[PDB]
Amino acid sequence: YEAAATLFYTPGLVTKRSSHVRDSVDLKRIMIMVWLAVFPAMFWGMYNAGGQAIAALNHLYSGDQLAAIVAGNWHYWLTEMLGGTMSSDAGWGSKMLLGATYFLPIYATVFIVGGFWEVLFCMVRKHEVNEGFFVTSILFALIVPPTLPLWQAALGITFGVVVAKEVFGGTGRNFLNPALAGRAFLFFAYPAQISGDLVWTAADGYSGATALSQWAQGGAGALINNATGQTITWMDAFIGNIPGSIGEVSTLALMIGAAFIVYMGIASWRIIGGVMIGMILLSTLFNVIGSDTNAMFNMPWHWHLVLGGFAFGMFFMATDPVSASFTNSGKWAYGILIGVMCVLIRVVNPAYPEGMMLAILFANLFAPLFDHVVVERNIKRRLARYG
Amino acid sequence: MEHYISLLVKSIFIENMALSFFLGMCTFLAVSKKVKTSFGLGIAVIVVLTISVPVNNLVYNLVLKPDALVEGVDLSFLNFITFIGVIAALVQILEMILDRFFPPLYNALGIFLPLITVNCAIFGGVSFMVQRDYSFAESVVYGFGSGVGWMLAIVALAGIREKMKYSDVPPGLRGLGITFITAGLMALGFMSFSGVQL
Amino acid sequence: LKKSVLAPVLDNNPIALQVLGVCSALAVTTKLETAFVMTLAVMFVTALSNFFVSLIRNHIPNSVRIIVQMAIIASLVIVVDQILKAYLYDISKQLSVFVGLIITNCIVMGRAEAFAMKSEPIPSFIDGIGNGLGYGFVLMTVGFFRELLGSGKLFGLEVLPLISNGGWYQPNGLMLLAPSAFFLIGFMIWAIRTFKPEQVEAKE
Amino acid sequence: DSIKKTLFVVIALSLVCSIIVSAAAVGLRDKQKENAALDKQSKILQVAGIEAKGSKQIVELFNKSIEPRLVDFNTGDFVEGDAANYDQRKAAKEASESIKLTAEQDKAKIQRRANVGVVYLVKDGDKTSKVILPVHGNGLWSMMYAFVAVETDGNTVSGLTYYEQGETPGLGGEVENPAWRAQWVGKKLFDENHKPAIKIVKGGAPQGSEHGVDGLSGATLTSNGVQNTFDFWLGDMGFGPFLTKVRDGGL
Amino acid sequence: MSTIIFGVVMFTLIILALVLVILFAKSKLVPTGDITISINGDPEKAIVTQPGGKLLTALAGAGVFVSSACGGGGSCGQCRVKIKSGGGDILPTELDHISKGEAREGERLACQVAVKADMDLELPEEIFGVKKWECTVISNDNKATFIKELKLAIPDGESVPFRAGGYIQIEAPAHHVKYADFDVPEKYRGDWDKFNLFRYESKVDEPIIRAYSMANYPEEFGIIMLNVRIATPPPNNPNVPPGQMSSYIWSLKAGDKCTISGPFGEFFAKDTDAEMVFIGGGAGMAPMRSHIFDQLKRLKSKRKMSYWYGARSKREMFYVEDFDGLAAENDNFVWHCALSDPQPEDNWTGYTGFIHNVLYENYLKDHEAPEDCEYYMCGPPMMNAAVINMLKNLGVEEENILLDDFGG
Amino acid sequence: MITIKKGLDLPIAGTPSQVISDGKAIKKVALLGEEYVGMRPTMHVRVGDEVKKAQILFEDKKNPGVKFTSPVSGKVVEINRGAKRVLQSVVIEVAGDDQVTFDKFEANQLASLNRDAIKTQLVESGLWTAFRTRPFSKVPAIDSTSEAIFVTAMDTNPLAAEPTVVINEQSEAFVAGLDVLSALTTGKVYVCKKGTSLPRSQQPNVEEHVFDGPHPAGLAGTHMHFLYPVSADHVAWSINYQDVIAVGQLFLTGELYTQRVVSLAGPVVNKPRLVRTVMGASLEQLVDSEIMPGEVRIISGSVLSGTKATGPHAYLGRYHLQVSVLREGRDKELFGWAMPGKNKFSVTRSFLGHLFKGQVYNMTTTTNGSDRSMVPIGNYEKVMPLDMEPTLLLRDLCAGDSDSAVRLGALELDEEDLALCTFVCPGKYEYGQLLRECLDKIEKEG
Ligand SMILES: Cc1cc2nc3c(=O)[nH]c(=O)nc-3n(C[C@H](O)[C@H](O)[C@H](O)COP(=O)(O)OP(=O)(O)OC[C@H]3O[C@@H](n4cnc5c(N)ncnc54)[C@H](O)[C@@H]3O)c2cc1C
Ligand SMILES: CCCCCCCCCCCCO[C@@H]1O[C@H](CO)[C@@H](O[C@H]2O[C@H](CO)[C@@H](O)[C@H](O)[C@H]2O)[C@H](O)[C@H]1O
Ligand SMILES: Cc1cc2nc3c(=O)[nH]c(=O)nc-3n(C[C@H](O)[C@H](O)[C@H](O)CO)c2cc1C
Ligand code: FES
Ligand code: FES
Ligand SMILES: [Ca+2]
Repeated sequence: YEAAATLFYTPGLVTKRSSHVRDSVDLKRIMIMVWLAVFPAMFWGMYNAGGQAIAALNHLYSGDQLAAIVAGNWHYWLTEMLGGTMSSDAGWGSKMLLGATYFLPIYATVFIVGGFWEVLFCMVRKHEVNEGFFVTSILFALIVPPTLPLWQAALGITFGVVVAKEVFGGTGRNFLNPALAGRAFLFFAYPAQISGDLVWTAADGYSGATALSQWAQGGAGALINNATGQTITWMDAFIGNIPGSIGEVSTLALMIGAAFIVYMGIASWRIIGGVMIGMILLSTLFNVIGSDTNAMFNMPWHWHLVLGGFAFGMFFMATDPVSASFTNSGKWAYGILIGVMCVLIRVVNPAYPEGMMLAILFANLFAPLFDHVVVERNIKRRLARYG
Repeated sequence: MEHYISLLVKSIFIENMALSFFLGMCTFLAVSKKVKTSFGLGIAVIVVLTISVPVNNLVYNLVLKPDALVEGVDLSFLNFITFIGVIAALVQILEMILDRFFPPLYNALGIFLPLITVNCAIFGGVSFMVQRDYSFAESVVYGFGSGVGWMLAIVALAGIREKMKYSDVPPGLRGLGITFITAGLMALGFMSFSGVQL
Repeated sequence: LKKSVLAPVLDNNPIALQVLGVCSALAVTTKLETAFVMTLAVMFVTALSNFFVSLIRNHIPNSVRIIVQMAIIASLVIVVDQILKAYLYDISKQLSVFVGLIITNCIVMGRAEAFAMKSEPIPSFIDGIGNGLGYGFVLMTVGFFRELLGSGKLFGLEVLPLISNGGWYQPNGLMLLAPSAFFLIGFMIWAIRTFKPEQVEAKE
Repeated sequence: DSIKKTLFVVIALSLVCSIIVSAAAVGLRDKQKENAALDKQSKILQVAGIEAKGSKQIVELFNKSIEPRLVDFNTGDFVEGDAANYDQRKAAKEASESIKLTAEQDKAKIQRRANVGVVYLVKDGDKTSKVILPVHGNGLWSMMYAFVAVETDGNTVSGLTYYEQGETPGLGGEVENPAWRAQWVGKKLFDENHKPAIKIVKGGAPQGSEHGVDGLSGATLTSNGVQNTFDFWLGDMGFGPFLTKVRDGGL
Repeated sequence: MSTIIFGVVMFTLIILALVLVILFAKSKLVPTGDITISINGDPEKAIVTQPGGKLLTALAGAGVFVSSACGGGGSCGQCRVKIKSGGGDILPTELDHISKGEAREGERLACQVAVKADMDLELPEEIFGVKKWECTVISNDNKATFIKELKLAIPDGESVPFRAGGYIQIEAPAHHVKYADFDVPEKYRGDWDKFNLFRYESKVDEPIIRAYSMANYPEEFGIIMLNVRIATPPPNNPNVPPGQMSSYIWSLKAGDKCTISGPFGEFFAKDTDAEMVFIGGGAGMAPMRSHIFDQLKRLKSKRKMSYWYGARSKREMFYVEDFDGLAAENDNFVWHCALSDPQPEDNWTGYTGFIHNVLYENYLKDHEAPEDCEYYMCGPPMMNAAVINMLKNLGVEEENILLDDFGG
Repeated sequence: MITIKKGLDLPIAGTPSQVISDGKAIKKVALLGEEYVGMRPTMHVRVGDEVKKAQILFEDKKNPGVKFTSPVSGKVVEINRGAKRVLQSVVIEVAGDDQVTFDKFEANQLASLNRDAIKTQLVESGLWTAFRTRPFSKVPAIDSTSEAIFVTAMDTNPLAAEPTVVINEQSEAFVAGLDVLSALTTGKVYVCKKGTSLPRSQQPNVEEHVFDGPHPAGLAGTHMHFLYPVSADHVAWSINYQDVIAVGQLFLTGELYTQRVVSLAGPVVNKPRLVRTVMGASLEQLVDSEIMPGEVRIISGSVLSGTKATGPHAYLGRYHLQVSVLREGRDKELFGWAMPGKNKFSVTRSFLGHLFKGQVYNMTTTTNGSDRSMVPIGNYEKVMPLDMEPTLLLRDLCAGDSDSAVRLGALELDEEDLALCTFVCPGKYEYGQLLRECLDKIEKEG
């Protein structure tokens, strides 16, 4: 219990040397502020998962077929037992229940396994357990589909934490994104539970495409919700009434949560603006050249923003301080490369419906080169005695 | 111009000589501690590959192609020895030309030339060329692009390894193990261009 | 005697310590059959090349030494290739480029330069055999792990029944891809340098 | 005068090594050719339904039961040539004996079609009971090659097999699954109006349908490739006129 | 059979074309002119040799040999060459031994510099007179339990000019050795037989080279004096090959001769009015005796001096009468000893215990300024480390501590 | 006018009132042996031996000729030595008024003096130790000459004094010191000041430059960066304004000037103000009956870069012109890291304290948080006006890398220049110590 008592209490220490007064900020407050910022997205994601599942279930089955389906899945009969209802007229509470029955087991598994690995490493190397794993665990739990198996979540958090982060030294001593590295482990290794048509609506027997997969097949006319029967307007993808990953769907809630940590100085408005610039430039160029066979060549810049996991990655995952560039001039190039590669993998890569994590991994590989270019340009000034 | 740009971009990004094809991983993983040395070695590799691939294309199409010399003869079993001989001889002659005629460029990039006298990347480039039956211009462009991709990859690895002066690596993983894991993560990142059929 | 044979397996390993030899190790370890054939070919070629360079170690002209050594190595590799395409046609189709890349493999040339030029014939055959033994230790371990966890088979024989043919196992996809070999060799180096701390590299 | 020594040594070494190399490479040439051919022979035997094992039995049964022939894709009439040695891929590559396809004709993204194709007439006795048509089209990660066995009537299918697919082992490489391949036995290529009618149904095919087979699950981008392969090769630029001649009579 | 002939002809002709183009590019694109190396820039003698080769090899061919233990490869790093113009690039293999200072003085390591062009370097003036000698063994009596004193006599009665603390390279041909050859007096043959060291044996079949430090100040003439320790195999791993050169020097008796080469060294005292403290033990008594005797008899110095020795028992210490005479003739000199495990027979009335503890407790503890003195140190590694740590804790600078490491 | 835009003006309670009032009587002085960089002393005094004013107390081994002289006359009562016999202080009971006197000149001929004569007089009197050299912040050799001397006529430290208040008291001594410095320097003299008016020297050699902005600007490092960039080849000296007044009084009267005007201020000082004192005065005797009851920390210098004055180091430094007293905080808080900070200062905007402008904070000596690895959210760039990449240089200092830090600009920095980067670090690093480590290694590998 004393090990957790390090979290509840301040350390109660004094300074030893030159700077006798210290700033009020620490790493704990930064990590908990980034952890609290994704709560609106988490809650709307649970709500949307429940609502999409209920809609798809009521579209397929009716009457006596519904009962045999809700008595077959523990999510459904546990909602019915706790108090909700799986009928077509369920309120906002019966949908958040069904979304929590999907999200909370994944979050629990991810947290437990990642914390086990982190405590193991910190014990073996005689350190203190660190925050900043809260962020990794919540982001990994929020960037996966609702129908992911728990053993795959365990394997993925193990890979993301041990290999990408803990092997290199811990928090602040790695060069890559742990959450995206774990998610990339599960996408290339077991790629049928994280792709296709049957993994994004947690309904039993429902096959339905997303929206960056309906756009690639037939354009903006092909954006129709089969479960309900109506078109996916722009305000649907912006607000978030679209199927997809758990906590990515609501661009409005992501903006509401990211404006705070951008105001506070924790996230980088330079990287965010760079991502936006790269996306707008490349999407406008594609719209200018245009194509006949490829329907993604005409997706505007404001459709790229609300579809897929672009906003989530731009706000919370592309602003990682350790993986990004350490120079103000390099952060712009980092963001521009992220946006450019995202749009490129979206449009001209046929096998992946999006590339918002492959882009970030590429930019993680190439950020130290931008820092090197800028610092080598800075050294030439100092040799000329003007800096 | 539409067909030669495609080959350049493909050889640079879609099929990277180092991270996609795994050619030259010994010097890649050994000589990549400093961005300076990695840049020099990448430039040397670019030059040698660009000079080597088209000459082997000429020799193949002139002598070693089936039925090229006389009708009914096939000398394709001399491919390996002819390629390795041409590569080694070109590397040595380039070393001597740089050492005598141009001392500055020799002190710049010739220092790395004894390493890539017989490297797997250049032999694999020539082998892929004889497999894909490129013309002379296609061979020039493919060699240039492959060298540029190899240089980009090794410079990125050197930049990462220089950023990792702040890390705290376990003792058993210090050096070679962590370099292997780093190159693995770099390949995981470079897997972005998998589906692009350019 | 025997210790000169078995030193490269653990004490001075090619892929683990003398970085020479990573290219084919990253590639031909998807299947244990190809890993075994590559092991045998590398052992044979290294041993024979060391033997011949030792036989003619005195009369090699220093000016064109590389040409005179590459002649022998490339002739041995060419003969090996022409024998593989006749009697093992399936393995060569999966080994296509790395059969010819044995010439530029670094083990074969490093053992010919550092050892064969300054040693007798009989010890040079033994040096080649030992370095091939270490090479094959690495290849076989990585290939066992990759083919077991990535396809559920060992040497083509079903072990863990895949879910596609009425089984309980769902194979990994990374064990058939690029990064997995890097991670496996890195963790193998970690395990090796845990038991033998004399190989641990210095902080500087 | 040190040049004499290096010249003599290099010449002796080159003579020995080159004699060995040229004696080895030329001796095993026919063995290599046989080993190359037997793979395709065994694949065709498997597609045709004949059971064989071992090189000797494979060769014997192939020379017994299978008779390759050439066909002109334009008119569907047999052409004279050595079908056992025809190389259709190099033929399609070469510009003299291949035609280029326009983007509206190139349904399967092959971009080049050879003039003369090869077909393997299965026969027991003098009568021919089957025909094996090689078809191919682009998938998502590579070009996929096939062997479709069409019966004598020219409509029914007796089996399919992809020997060269190269797609992800568990999403779209399920074209090599025995269940999916057995789904093909009994389907009818053409409808009553002599038009292509093979359909890859996304979501599973109606139980007992004659024209439709199930798609791959998680792979609609390599089920599209299969459907386009069959649409093109059963069309006017493929085995259309040949299958028409087969249906009319005189196989 | 037709293809075999074409294969043979084409292989031969391709190999000929490649070899001949390499020879043509090598003959024309390499000058291969003769270079003249200015041994010393101003003296007119110079070495004319083909450009191919190495600097140390050309110097050894011309007779000038540096005190290197490498023979190629830069193992230890004793060689020091100062070039003004020559080998331009400073190699990373020597950058380990050279700091930022000599990089501005222009020095390099000899094994790393390759002769490719005319160079002019400034060898140290003292290197000219390093003439090697071969001298007869006079006496080889055992002066300690594991240490034996060796003496050789120079022809012409010219004791080679060398400062106190230098060392010679002594080298020998192949030989077969057993511990039944040399004489061992009973006092130490006691423990010798107690641990039956005669079970050991060795056989060297190649020439060998080792270095040893002289125990005679310059004024003593005609004789070369040194103390050599036997390299008895460590009890941890006994079956290993025993000390080859040590066992050979031990097997040596009167009448035979060996080669003594080079009056060079590095462990020479600095000359100020700073108090000296000589900390030596084990086999390292020889350079300490050299230093003390030089400073006392040759220079007639009056600076306050001290000598602290270490030994396991009384039978191991020596030159006692000489040091008593020195301390009696000069009052400024005062020396002490310390025994780890003294014996009952000796009736010891002296300090006992580790020498660092003894020195610190007795002498420097009450000292008004322990950092003013300068300390000379030579002996076993444990003694070295212990006294180094004691002096550092006391606060003595690293500048004052001149350390000589036997085999390190 | 050079305007510094990136910096931080710490709001801390207890700003002094710029009125000079006499100080409490001091009976002990000292020379702190551990503030002189790279010094190893040779003592010329014994405990219980009477001394004079400007009498040598010890000398340098690494810098032959530099003499450290006594501030006042009396008796040496303590020579404190810490761990490894390192010198801590030489305490002198104040008694008598005897002194060593030197040659005195007129106001006219101060500029026409000999450089070597000025050098020897300063060395003998002990004022040579008022100079420091960038790089390495060491006392200049008695043989070397510099082409740029930086006089610091401004003070922007937290709770610092007003240089104009002092210089308006002895304009004559300031002008005399500036003339002496213009006679001593080979190239030039740079008097760095704020917009307010100061006395001016009539020499074409002395140039006045005006700086403006928050406080990285009062430090001589910013002045050197913006007016005369230093490196291994170009070395510049730095002296403050009170030491220039001392130099002027020395060359005008013939007797060392040891009086100082320091600012005693802090959150726990009952009445902050400027108080007169003597060089090296005892802080515990200076600040008794003047602090609030409880547990406090007495600092010699500012809160950014000072010395904790406890025991043997409880005396005024040679380069410190203020005393700072503030309470020590050691309370463990329930969720104090998660409380919205109405009374918490940060350069980040994650607390509510930034919403209230013009607020002052009663700051304790607590380190808010615990030691953790560096996560660069961008706080170092907000407080570094120099032309460097802060995060990369600080990581090069952390990683123990000397060559890269020197390439990135370590040779321009002092421990005072990284005090704000230490201040605003989330990982609670201390970069002055790492900078001194790298600079020591660079001094050695020379
Ligand atoms: C500058 C200098 C000055 C010196 N001055 C003196 C001097 O004045 N007096 C003096 O007595 N010595 C002196 N020495 C030491 C001496 O020259 C040698 O260090 C050594 O004692 C004799 O050389 P050697 O041929 O026996 O070495 P080696 O034969 O290489 O070493 C002999 C010892 O090493 C052990 N050994 C070697 N290899 C192994 C192994 N693999 N495993 C286990 N044990 C092993 C042997 O068991 C034996 O005990 C000096 C050394 C140097 C460098
Ligand atoms: C708040 C963050 C920053 C905001 C920044 C705003 C920058 C906006 C950049 C505008 C660039 C051009 O603006 C964009 O032009 C493209 C192509 O020209 C238009 O595109 C339109 O025409 C093209 C061409 O027929 C069609 O393929 C496309 O489907 C259609 O939308 C977009 O509708 C418009 O959004
Ligand atoms: C704005 C901000 C964004 C972060 N984003 C991520 C992320 O996307 N994935 C992750 O694993 N950790 C993230 N972290 C936590 C931390 O940066 C991460 O552990 C570092 O990459 C070092 O491991 C973030 C931290 C902050 C302050
Ligand atoms: S295999 Fe050794 S370098 Fe490519
Ligand atoms: S001894 Fe190794 S270099 Fe001279
Ligand atoms: Ca292709």
